[PDB]
Amino acid sequence: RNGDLLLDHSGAYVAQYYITWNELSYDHQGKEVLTPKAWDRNGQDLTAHFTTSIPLKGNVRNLSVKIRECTGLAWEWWRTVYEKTDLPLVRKRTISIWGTTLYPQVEDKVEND
Repeated sequence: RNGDLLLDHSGAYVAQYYITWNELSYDHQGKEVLTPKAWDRNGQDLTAHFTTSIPLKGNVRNLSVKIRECTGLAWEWWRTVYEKTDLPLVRKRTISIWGTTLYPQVEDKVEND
């Protein structure tokens, strides 16, 4: 079950993503293994306008998407703008964020029709 995770950041604030998942695999004895995987830009400070597409394989399990907005300097405050765990692996999911620092907004769009 191929899938794509599209992210769009148009908000007037610094955002951070934390996207992790497991890949299902079988060893030379053929029993189950879940391999932790993560987006390479996890924890990176991102500012508008930013877009990306993350390809997700059919053996992907335990998809977790965490989106935070940040503030402060040397040390940062954060509050969660979006957070879902064990997201259904669908054909195409688009998560878009926008708005202001004090009023961040988010849309999660699923397409698996």
